[PDB]
Amino acid sequence: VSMTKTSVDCTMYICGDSTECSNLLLQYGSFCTQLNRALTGIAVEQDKNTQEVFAQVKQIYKTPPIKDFGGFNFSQILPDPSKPSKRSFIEDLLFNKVTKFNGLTVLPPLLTDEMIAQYTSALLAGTITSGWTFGAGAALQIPFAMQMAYRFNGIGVTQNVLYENQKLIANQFNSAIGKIQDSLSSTASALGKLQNVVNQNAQALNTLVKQLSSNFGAISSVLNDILSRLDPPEAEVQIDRLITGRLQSLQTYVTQQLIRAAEIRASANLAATKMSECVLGQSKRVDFCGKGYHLMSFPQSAPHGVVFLHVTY
Amino acid sequence: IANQFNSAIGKIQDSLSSTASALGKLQNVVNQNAQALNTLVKQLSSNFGAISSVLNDILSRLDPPEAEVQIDRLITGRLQSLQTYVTQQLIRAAEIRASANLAATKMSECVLGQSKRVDFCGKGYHLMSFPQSAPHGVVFLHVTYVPAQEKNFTTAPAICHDGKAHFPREGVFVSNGTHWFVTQRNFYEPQIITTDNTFVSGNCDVVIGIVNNTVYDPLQPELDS
Amino acid sequence: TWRVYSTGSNVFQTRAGCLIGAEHVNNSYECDIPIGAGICASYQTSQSIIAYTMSLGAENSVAYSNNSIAIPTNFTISVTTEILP
Repeated sequence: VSMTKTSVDCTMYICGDSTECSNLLLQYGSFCTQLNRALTGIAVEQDKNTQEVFAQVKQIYKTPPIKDFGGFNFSQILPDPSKPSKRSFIEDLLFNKVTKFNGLTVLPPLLTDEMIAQYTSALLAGTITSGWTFGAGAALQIPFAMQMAYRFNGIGVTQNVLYENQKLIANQFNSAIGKIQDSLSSTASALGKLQNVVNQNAQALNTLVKQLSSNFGAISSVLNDILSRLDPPEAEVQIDRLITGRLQSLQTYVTQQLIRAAEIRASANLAATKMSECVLGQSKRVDFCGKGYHLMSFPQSAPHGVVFLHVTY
Repeated sequence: IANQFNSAIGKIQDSLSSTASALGKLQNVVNQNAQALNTLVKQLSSNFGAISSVLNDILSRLDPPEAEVQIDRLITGRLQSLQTYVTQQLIRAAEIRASANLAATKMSECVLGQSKRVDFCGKGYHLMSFPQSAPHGVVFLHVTYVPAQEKNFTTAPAICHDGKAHFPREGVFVSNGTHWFVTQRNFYEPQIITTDNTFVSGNCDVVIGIVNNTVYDPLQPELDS
Repeated sequence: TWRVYSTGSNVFQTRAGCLIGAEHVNNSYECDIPIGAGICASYQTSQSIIAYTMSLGAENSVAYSNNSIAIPTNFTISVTTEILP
């Protein structure tokens, strides 16, 4: 869904605490007005991707204290009230697999991970207690045994198959939910899409620091080494080779991050469509909410992304 | 219905005349293209390490063996300004391409037909849509269907009459406390449970939560011929 | 240059930094100016700048039974807008 918000400074990165370097940077125009306007609009857009996906409904629904859903066990996706962090058993496994002074700052996100988990728990209590009615008006109380009688009719199956085989469907649902808990506790390569976002944002910042030790055709890389050796009619030439060599290193980082922000924007618009068509209703599109005949879906939280659990036929 | 539709169009005229920030998505495109052209002009007054920013000044004060150095600092500084302006405009042209393909999809599904996708052509059950013109954009008017008033009832999955289970064809079973009726899911219309609104299949042994009632047969006044 | 805010009785240590110039309240409203880490800011009530935690919406738990249903009885016709460049 989202990326890591960051912001770079032009004064401390180009000029390492030098007032003689800042006088030559003013002759280059307004290069750093554009570099700070570009990274600001990215960090605003990363807070907008979490609003169109998670904040689909604004009324917080709650689970009733007694569990009677016709034999279905939702104890793996409902949040645990005993833990201080309101997460489920699957959300605790997803948060354990995904793992300076030169003007580099990391701004914190607006929506906290605790507040994201309240958006996911409010939608899990809507598709169970109401189904599809809380996304197109007011919430209407429908029992869970009567919800699948309508969802089976959408794929061309009569209501005699569900009601005469209520024990067979409920046993196959609980065995398929618990199979993901045994799968996510063993293999860690299932979250490779969320790990590539962190690794690409880490190599883009490690390259920006290692380019400060380059000479770019000058005598040395330290700005204090040139001012304490050279006369200012000659020290201006060696400094000007370092300003141009470090300005092109900053323009590559902003340009490469503006294409990654457009790639993560298309993945947030796709995830916002699946939160409304697969979760808030039943979709007739093939290979959109899973392979086969789609019945219902359950959203889950994840670091810098979402995790869907489609139920098919 | 016709009185509720004519009052909804009149609320848009009062909302567009009073609120000045109703078209913030269209004014952001004009303001972003205005700041990009103003930055390209103001960077012509920079020196980039030369004597002066005016090309007519360095060409008149120095020799062509001497003025070749000062012109080179002005060409390289101004060539990176055009390379930056084209690169940022080529990314904004890709964002406006995805918004144009989204408006072409809603022109065919929401306007030219009726879409059953949830929260695509508006909030609620979509009925129709009307397009409107706008500077550098489109404005849609989605007419939807939202239920307002609710009422609690008592439901049941099926009924057993004489050893056979009766399932409904359309709708669900309701009860006002004493009798049982058949109504739809989106509107309340009580009907009599006859053999034309039921579906006999199996017995009433395996259905969990079944109740007992009677199913009226319309062949009983037929025998009085 | 300016150091006129360090008088005191106005600091509020958050996760992004301490907000000097706004007092802390215990209420929770729908905020308009985002600050960071759930904290927001607004100019409401002799007016000042308040700081609070962002609320996620109203609380509404629905009833649920094994033999209860809710059938609508009326309807409203609504017309919305949508702007796409």
